[PDB]
Amino acid sequence: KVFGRCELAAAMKRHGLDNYRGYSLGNWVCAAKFESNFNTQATNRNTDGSTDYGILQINSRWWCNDGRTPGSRNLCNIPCSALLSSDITASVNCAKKIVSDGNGMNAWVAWRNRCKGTDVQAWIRGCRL
Repeated sequence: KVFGRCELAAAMKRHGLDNYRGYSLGNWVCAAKFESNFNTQATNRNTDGSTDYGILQINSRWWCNDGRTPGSRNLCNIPCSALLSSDITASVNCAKKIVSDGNGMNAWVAWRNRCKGTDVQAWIRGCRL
């Protein structure tokens, strides 16, 4: 599924991401925009044997198990295919873990390069939440 900006904002809101660990909802929508262009089926296969999965491009070395990645830790305790659903629940639950496992939003390269230092509230401006 390819989400709309406001649709995604509301879904993330329903799942508790606004002000999760101090990160306002627009940070999360911004991160999804530049990680996957809001595509729940996005995959990026890395040359290091890992793969980035789903709307938040969660990586298979640390966070989910795809059975093909060396040094896999599966800290979200989920198969990576759960992150490719049209329902964003598994991705949000894992994203919460990624912040809770001590790193902040700097875990998402697209967030740090394209959202940090910008007006992230624009990503939810005009939306019904």
